[PDB]
Formats: sequence, C-alpha cells, structure tokens
Amino acid sequence: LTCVTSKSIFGITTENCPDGQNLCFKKWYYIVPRYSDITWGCAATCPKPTNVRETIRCCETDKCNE
Repeated sequence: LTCVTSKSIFGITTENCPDGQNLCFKKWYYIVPRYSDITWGCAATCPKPTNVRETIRCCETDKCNE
C-alpha cells in the first residue's frame, strides 16, 4: 500500500507502507481560520483526534489520502 506522506504545490511524496500498516491517513490541525497544518501518512489503525482542532480521514487504496 502506497500513501502520500507530504505535499506541496510542486507535487507529492509517497511511501510504500511498513508491513501491517494497511491504511493511509490525512490529518488537519486547525490553527487559525485561514490556516490548518496537514499531515499525511501510513497507519495501522485510524488515528483518533486527541484534540478538538484535529480532523482525520483514512482510506485503504494507493495514494487515496491526497
């Protein structure tokens, strides 16, 4: 399984995930109305928002987390 792990206006980077990590994630962390930090990666289980600023989505196919 191949996930996005970083993105810019110039393109994406991807990784082929560790064995046993069969989900891709995208995670938004809200900082101010105009701006949110966003991270992307492989995961074993769908990360749980531990903060109210956090929004996560997960999926199971190649590069699905863009």
